[PDB]
Amino acid sequence: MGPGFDFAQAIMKKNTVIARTEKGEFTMLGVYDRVAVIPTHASVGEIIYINDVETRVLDACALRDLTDTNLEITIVKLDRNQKFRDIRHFLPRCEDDYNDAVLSVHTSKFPNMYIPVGQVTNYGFLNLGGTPTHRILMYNFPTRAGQCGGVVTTTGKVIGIHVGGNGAQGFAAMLLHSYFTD
Ligand SMILES: O=S(=O)(NC1CCCC1)C1CCOCC1
Repeated sequence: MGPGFDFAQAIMKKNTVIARTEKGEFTMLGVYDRVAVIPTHASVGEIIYINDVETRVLDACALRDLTDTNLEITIVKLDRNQKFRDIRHFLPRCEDDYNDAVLSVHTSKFPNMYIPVGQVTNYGFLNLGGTPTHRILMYNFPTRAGQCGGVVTTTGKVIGIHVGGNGAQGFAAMLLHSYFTD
């Protein structure tokens, strides 16, 4: 409907796949080459389904900060025959607050879904499902089951992936450029 939705659509149409693990279907963001991200609670194994194709996992790393605290981001390298468009230049360098963000989801349950969530707070610490978690962004939208892995964007930036909610607020794990240096 507007330039926020335009940026979000451009990321969904070229940089997302549907990932299936034993713990469900997730929106998965492809970042560059065969490297993608997914919430750590997806419990990625040796094999994953990518758009319903059996795919070997070449590497999977559940990220933690240098306090050895959960970040809820798993970086996956896929044995896929095609590279992602490189979107690393759209990743923020620093922890920050944002205005006017969109949460975008693409699954069998929620195809072509876009939610204007508004203001995003650098929330920081969250007890996420019992797990102490750092680098959490918060938005005041009643997000539901099925939105985990959803991409959070502003006009110009890919800033996080949806990882949970409390019924009134939704929470995303930050994406930072430093996670994807090579
Ligand atoms: O400076 S950024 O936040 N991150 C870049 C990562 C590689 C070089 C800088 C950039 C994000 C997109 O909007 C314009 C600013």
